Amino acid sequence: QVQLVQSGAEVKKPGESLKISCKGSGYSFTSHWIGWVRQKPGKGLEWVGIIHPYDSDTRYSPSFQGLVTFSADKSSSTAYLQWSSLQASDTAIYYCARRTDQYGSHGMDVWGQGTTVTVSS
Amino acid sequence: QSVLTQPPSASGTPGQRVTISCSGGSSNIGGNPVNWYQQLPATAPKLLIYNNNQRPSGVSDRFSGSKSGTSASLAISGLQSVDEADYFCAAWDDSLNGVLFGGGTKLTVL
Amino acid sequence: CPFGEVFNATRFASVYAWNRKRISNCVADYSVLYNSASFSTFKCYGVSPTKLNDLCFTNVYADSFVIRGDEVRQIAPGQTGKIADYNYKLPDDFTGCVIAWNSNNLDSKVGGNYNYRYRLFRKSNLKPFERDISTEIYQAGNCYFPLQSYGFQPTNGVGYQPYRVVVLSFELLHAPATVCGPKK
Repeated sequence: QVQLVQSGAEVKKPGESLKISCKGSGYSFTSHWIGWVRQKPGKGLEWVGIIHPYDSDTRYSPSFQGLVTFSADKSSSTAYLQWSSLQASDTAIYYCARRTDQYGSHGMDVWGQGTTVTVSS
Repeated sequence: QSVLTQPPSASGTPGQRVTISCSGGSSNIGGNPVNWYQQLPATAPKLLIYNNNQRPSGVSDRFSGSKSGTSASLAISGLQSVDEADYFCAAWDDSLNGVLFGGGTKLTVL
Repeated sequence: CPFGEVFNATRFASVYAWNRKRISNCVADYSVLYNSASFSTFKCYGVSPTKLNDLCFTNVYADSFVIRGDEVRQIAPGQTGKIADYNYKLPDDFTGCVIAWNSNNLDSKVGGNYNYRYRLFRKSNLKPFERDISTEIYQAGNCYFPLQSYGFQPTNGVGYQPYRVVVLSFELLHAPATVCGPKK
């Protein structure tokens, strides 16, 4: 079953580092662009970036260049989203996205199931 | 959020056909083909329509789309209680180099 | 009007990364451009080439990029070729013009120029105005890069030489036109 698997509910502290993970399984991993999708609760659907896992080829939003750190490895079959600094605006349910590049269209047919990163106070 | 105008609220009896209209700049809908999405509440989103009429695996034949240049229409015939979900006119575009997203279309039954 | 500013920007985008641009609030001074005897291919569609200056439109997008010198023959609305199925499918409702010319003598160097690329392997045919930058491994079974380096040379002929091309595209929608007013 083709699935981009994000981990369980995530809690850390702001300012520090966190490399959230997204396993790619059930499909040929580096043959589709993997899109990291944001959802702060109570908003229209937000976007961070999309990355090809071959050499970390980057098509990202020009208003967050350098803030959000991406990686995606083929041998680990995992897209990794990192922030060297966490804040209160990071607290959101994040999704992955597998583009249906099979001799078809683009759109993102397989998604990440959703994982909320939080800080508790 | 991007410039993709979408009705945030729709309604109707079970068995109706809703029409979600979407428009914007020509680099958004006129250039790249409009895709359509659906997210159930507190779940993951899901692709409905790509290349202006084509569906991925796992969605029914009620979901149909059309593109008229920069304008677009999602047609969902025969509503039921599965329509408690927000819908997105959204596509991978090179306007600001992103999979630009829409404003939701959440429906309830009354 | 950022017209030649687009054209004489010293580097271009590729044929698969074809860069359209928003043009509005301008004069229709196309006449000095096709009185400038420097361009080669002058093929306009929907509106006559001298009539582009007179009649005005909305939704101006100029698609400026580099293609081969013999493959301007493959540039036509609805012509199905190597440029149409993989690089970019041209529209049949295209109202506008396409203009190309050679500038290989500065594009060429002594060694093989490996900076731009071209889509020689794409998965299926495009729609009008499709930009797919999905540079993934090609399942053809036998698994090569979807792009390739343009093997060009000054010893290559003019048909095998790079041309700078521009595709002015117009779409008439419900808005006033913002291009005509010059030569009044």
